[PDB]
Amino acid sequence: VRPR
Amino acid sequence: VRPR
Amino acid sequence: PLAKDKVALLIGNMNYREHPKLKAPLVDVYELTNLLRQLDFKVVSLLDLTEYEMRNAVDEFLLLLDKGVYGLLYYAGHGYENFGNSFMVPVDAPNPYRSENCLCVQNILKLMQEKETGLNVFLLDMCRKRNDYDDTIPILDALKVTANIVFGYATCQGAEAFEIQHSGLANGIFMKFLKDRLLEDKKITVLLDEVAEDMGKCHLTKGKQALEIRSSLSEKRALTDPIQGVRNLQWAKAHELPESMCLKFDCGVQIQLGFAAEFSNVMIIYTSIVYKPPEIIMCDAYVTDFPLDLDIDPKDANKGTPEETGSYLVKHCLYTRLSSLQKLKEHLVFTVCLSYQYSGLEDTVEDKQEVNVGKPLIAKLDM
Amino acid sequence: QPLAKDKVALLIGNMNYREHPKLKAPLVDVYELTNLLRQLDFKVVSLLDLTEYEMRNAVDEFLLLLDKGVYGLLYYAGHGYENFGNSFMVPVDAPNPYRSENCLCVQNILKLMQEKETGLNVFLLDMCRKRNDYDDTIPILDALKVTANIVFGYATCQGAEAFEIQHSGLANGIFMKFLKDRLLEDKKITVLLDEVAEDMGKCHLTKGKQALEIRSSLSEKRALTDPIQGTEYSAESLVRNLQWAKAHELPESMCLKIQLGFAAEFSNVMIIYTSIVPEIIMCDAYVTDFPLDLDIDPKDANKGTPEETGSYLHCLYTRLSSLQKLKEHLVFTVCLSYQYLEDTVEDKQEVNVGKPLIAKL
Ligand SMILES: CO[C@@H](C)c1c(NC(=O)Nc2cnc(-n3nccn3)c(C(F)(F)F)c2)cnc2sc(C)nc12
Ligand SMILES: CO[C@@H](C)c1c(NC(=O)Nc2cnc(-n3nccn3)c(C(F)(F)F)c2)cnc2sc(C)nc12
Repeated sequence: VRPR
Repeated sequence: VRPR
Repeated sequence: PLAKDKVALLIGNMNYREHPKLKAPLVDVYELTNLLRQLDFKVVSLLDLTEYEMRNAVDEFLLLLDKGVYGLLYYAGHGYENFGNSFMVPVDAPNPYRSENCLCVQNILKLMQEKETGLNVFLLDMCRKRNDYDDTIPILDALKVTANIVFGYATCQGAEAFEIQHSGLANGIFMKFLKDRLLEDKKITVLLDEVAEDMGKCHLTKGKQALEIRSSLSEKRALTDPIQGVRNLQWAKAHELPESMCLKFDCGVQIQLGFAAEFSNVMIIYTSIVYKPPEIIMCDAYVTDFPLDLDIDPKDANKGTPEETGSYLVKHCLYTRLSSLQKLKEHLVFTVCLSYQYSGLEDTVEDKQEVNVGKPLIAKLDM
Repeated sequence: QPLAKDKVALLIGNMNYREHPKLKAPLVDVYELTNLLRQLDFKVVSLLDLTEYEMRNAVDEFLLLLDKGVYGLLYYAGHGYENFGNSFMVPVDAPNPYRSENCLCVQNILKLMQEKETGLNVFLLDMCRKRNDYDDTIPILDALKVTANIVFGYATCQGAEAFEIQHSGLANGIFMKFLKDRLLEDKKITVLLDEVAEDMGKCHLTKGKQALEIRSSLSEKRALTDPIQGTEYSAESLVRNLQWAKAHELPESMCLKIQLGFAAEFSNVMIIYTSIVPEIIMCDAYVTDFPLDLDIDPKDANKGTPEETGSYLHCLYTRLSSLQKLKEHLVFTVCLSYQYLEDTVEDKQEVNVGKPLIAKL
């Protein structure tokens, strides 16, 4: 899960 | 029309 | 899906002191109350609340909300939108006014989420134009990701919401459409989507009023969803009406006093002469001296039909509409007058009597 | 039944941020959506890694393609923020810290879209909606006109983060992961986006951290599937779409005295490939002398397969990205190192391919  |  | 409970708070403001007055929120709140009751919702419906009264009702509504509860808030009346925040203007707002005089919809949403609700709905039937006087910038916390908030706006941001120019018992634009859709067994988001399409065929408000829907709702929830398996006790206390009584008079006149619940803070009283002695050739069933805190104009009291008082009620009785029950400090005491005349006597005779009905409907929440 | 004058869309996928964390999924999201909108008879232009000047220029040219009745969709994949109900898109050249002045305001774009009498205004913002502390400014945008045709599909809620998947090479971001399964349906765009929100609420990885948010004011039953009103061969359907047609011009397959191929990945991302078309023992085909504007590295050039250059989907492949930065004609050398004999000779032929794809604009 990588935040933008 | 009456606005509110 | 199912709901733990289905509760709704409805506010309609019209009696503005330093701002233009409205007529339609009466009909709008009245109609939406009946439709929500058909949908198993427990409704509290209030008219013309001042800032203190709006804050107390909002706060107690949030306390009733809980894990899985379907919470619905409806507001018809004056409002504004500044920097994405919606504000509900109460009848006692000054001109000019700021965010401290109003109620923040965004702030209420935060509290609704804290009670871990299943569905949250805000049908705000108000204008969303800028209030330039309010120069404050609001620093508020970021809402939690709950995926269960549905926002039914009557108009878009920077636009007004309309009702028909002071012409009788007609609804506002939003309600004229929403009422013929509300009972549908479709997702609350899809039901509001249909309401936008119907509204977009009205000619009166084309290019001036379009329905705005803002949703996060993932689950297929609807106002028709059933209830599975303290809240009911507190809600029943605010919906008690005084029982029918009989006023037997000295000259032998028997009067009947009936009571009806129009709104949670509006009660109708209706006087009927059930016994008239044969020597009383003329007699009138008056109802005088009401608490000053209620504010009852005698020009509006004792009408032949409920309609000429502002009522929506269903023989030979006089109607009196007692609004602002929430403004009661003491118990509801009033005089039932008798102006009678005899078959023979020349002058008319006066006969008073005092009636105590206590704290009816919302007046039981003594604040 | 309801009809579109034309259906145009713009897609911007920023990943290579100069002073901010780097994303990798906006490449596939923009590639996958471009294909789906093209299936829906949409005229599209996808652009990866754009700076403030480039993003503003691509937005300014998207407004020229719009006119009364046109369907205008804008997709954005990358860093963003929401300050006082206004959404901003962060370009790759934006500094740290940054303000409104450095980012494009989504709301202003919609205002300019309204002036062109659009029939449908869609904005799918696949970005984080978290607040910016440095951004103190608060402009009062003069209230949008009531057109009743605006649909906003934000990948996440206000003050929340929009996520991408790390696990795979062609891994999609949460929004596009669901949107791809529902985009081709013949429902009203609000109904289509509602189905996406339900699928999203069925992923355990997104629970409590990412919910879809839909703001809408659409009164008519309009859909992306909606047919185009006129023929694409009129002295209106050609004049209006003249500029879009020019930004799709791939160079002609060059013949070498070796074969040069030209493929389009994105409107600003090209991919070239050299091909081996008895007395020669061995020969090598290489590509060099690329303009210093495109900023390519030899380690990433002349790779064996397309996946070795960072692209989607026997030759020597070169990913010619950031074609928007190209200042006047793409000229490059095709080196040829051959062996007859112990001698080995090197030949250099300068190949000019012109201004391809977005560079034509
Ligand atoms: C638990 O209370 C129940 C009855 C209830 C409420 N409480 C409610 O209206 N409380 C309230 C309290 N005080 C005052 N007050 N009177 C003078 C000054 N302040 C008022 C006022 F608005 F004005 F009438 C309201 C609200 N919403 C709901 S939906 C539901 C199923 N039940 C309710
Ligand atoms: C009218 O052009 C057509 C092609 C178009 C556009 N124009 C467009 O992206 N133009 C653009 C122009 N210049 C630059 N530029 N490069 C260096 C400096 N400025 C760029 C840039 F963003 F950066 F790639 C883009 C936009 N949206 C649409 S939806 C459609 C059917 N057609 C279009």
